[PDB]
Amino acid sequence: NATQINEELYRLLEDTEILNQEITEGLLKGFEVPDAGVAIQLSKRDVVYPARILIIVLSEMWRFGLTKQSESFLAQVLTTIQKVVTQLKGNDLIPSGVFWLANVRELYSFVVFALNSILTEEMTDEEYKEYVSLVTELKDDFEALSYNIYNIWLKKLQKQLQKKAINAVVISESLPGFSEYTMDDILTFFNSIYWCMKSFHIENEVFHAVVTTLLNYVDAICFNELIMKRNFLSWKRGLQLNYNVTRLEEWCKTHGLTDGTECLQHLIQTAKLLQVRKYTIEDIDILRGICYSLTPAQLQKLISQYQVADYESPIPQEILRYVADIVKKEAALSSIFITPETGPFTDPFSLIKTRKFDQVEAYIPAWLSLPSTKRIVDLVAQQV
Ligand SMILES: [Cl-]
Repeated sequence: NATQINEELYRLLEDTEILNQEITEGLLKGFEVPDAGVAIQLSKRDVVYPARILIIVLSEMWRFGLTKQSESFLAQVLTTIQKVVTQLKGNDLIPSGVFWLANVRELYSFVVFALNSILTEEMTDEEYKEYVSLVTELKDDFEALSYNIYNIWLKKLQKQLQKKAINAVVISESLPGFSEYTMDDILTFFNSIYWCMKSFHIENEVFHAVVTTLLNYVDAICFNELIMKRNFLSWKRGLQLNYNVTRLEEWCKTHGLTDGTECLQHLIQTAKLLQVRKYTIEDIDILRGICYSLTPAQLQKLISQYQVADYESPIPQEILRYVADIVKKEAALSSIFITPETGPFTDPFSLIKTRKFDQVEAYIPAWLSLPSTKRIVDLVAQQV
């Protein structure tokens, strides 16, 4: 009976005390991410199950005109999701962050869809006014949420790289003995971003933005460490740096990026500088063309700090003064560090068309224990 289903639905939805607690503590804070990787085939419903559940609840509240209940519910949802992303850390950081990006994108896409449906197809006409106004604000709130959690997450990713990439790129020996975190750890990290985004059906533009931002970041912070080191830069260190950096560049090539080489140019060009001949004037003129991303002052620091090995010819004084003169020259034509980009960053989701919404069957997973929420979804499902 439609009326009995409607009455029961109505009482479930007006009882926001019980419902908000279920949603915020059980569904949102209690989220479980599905597995990601090469042999994994996830349906979209396994990835965005929290968003789809929220969408069912939300729309039922609107259908019954529980506009005040929806506002209460939504404020809790917005706060909780942002809070959840703020608390992400450790091994879970990449999959949980991508998970929440997917879900907030699904929510935002729904609201965009609902707003267009309201304006196009659709009890006081002044209540309708307040309604359009509510959904419009909700669209802005989810846009802000997406931006916020994208930036919160991306900053946490940068810090994990500040922690690992410097040791892996600059310090760890690709050739042990030649001269904690290794390039393998760095590759694992970027692979995890790749496979979580792939498996969780994330739009490729977003993958491009995230990884380009992080590669530029690795480039800046590792370069800055390298250029301060005064008893370290040498041919051997250059060969090892080459092997570390090339591995990251080759990963970029097989994982959809064509601009990875451009993001790593300061590291790549430093490795070259550390390896090529630095003995004649022409050597230096050639080196300048190879190192087109390095300033003369940077060339000078790197060259003047270069450490010759036993049986290796010293860099001649003639060449050191040539370089110093190129620096004093270009100075007379009016930092050595690269400023790391720390944001905030444009939300790459905001640049692409939203998910066109096809109405999907009411579904709520099995490990969940959400009595009211599950009854709502079951009752909605019965009306179909
Ligand atoms: Cl992973």
